[PDB]
Amino acid sequence: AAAIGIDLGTTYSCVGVFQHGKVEIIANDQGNRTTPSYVAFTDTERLIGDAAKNQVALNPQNTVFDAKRLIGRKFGDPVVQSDMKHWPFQVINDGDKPKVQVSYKGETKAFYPEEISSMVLTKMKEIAEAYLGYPVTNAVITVPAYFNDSQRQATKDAGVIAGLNVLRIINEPTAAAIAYGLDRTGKGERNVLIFDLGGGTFDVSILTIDDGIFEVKATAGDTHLGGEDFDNRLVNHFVEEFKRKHKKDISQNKRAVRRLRTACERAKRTLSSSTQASLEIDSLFEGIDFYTSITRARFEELCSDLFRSTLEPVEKALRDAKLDKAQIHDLVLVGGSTRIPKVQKLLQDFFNGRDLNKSINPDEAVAYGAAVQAAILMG
Ligand SMILES: [Cl-]
Ligand SMILES: [Mg+2]
Ligand SMILES: [Mg+2]
Ligand code: NA
Repeated sequence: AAAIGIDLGTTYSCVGVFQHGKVEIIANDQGNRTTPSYVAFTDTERLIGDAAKNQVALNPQNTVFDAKRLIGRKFGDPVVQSDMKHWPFQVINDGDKPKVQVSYKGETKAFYPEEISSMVLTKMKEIAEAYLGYPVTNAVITVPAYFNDSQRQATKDAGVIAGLNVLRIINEPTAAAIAYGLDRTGKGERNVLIFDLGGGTFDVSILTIDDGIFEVKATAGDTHLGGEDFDNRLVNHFVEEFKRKHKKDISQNKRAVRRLRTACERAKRTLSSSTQASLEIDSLFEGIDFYTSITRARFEELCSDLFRSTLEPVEKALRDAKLDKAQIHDLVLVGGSTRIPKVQKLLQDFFNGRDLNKSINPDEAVAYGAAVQAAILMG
């Protein structure tokens, strides 16, 4: 039995397995190689993954996401106090530990963050088992390099709840470096910068690698900058466009806004490979359909400050690591938003034309590395 590698991500998760001499990133039942980190509770069912995200506009108070922002934290942590203000589900305090409180089968129930993440992990484990054809019992699970002992412990506990023996909790930028084989280097220090622009967070890490030993030299970023912020710029643009065209403001209709948001995420993805995207929503508001388009250049304008902002954490990490640009051996892209051509241009330009390691789909690199490491640990 192979062990699996799981990237338990803030917004999406991904699972890989090393077998027959290579990594398989595993597609779920819908054919998607990443799965939303969402769990929903209804009057009759518990939904996880695509099925949960697919009904988030219908059921916002009982559809849980962003559990990774709570996991391992005390209730009175200022992060928890701040983040809770912008979620539609309830967070409660049980002995200075946060729980998420929902309605399920008609009864109010509350769950620790590690229970919610265990449900996502169970989904990822079941995606792997369906592909492998046998039960999986061993996994490597990744976490951000900044996670503390409690956050690591809670993630490990999520895995155990899901039925996994957690071989190791490893850092996300480490896993991304392992995916590209950068752990194989011999004696002599190499400096690797991981530029990880995810759905909800932006992490820059500088690692040294010397004869397969990793050290974290610097971390920088913004825990509230990610692809969803670019989607939000598109949403606001289209709310204004709908207003100008129909003389109706859709912005306080939470369902309309959530549905436009999901369509802007699709459009954003399309714009990484095409120079325009068509956006066509049935019955967006008061039975009015919204068919329009946006160009890549217009999208870039709408996001220009946010894209530029990704370079200051690179500068800060370099300062903290006491390195010049020229001393970085490898640049590794992680996170779906690193597919955006303007973001690649900004980073490569800042590095004076250096190559970017970008051949592994950047949504999958962390899982890919976790899978390699899980197989090493097995063996
Ligand atoms: Cl699935
Ligand atoms: Mg990630
Ligand atoms: Mg993220
Ligand atoms: Na993060």
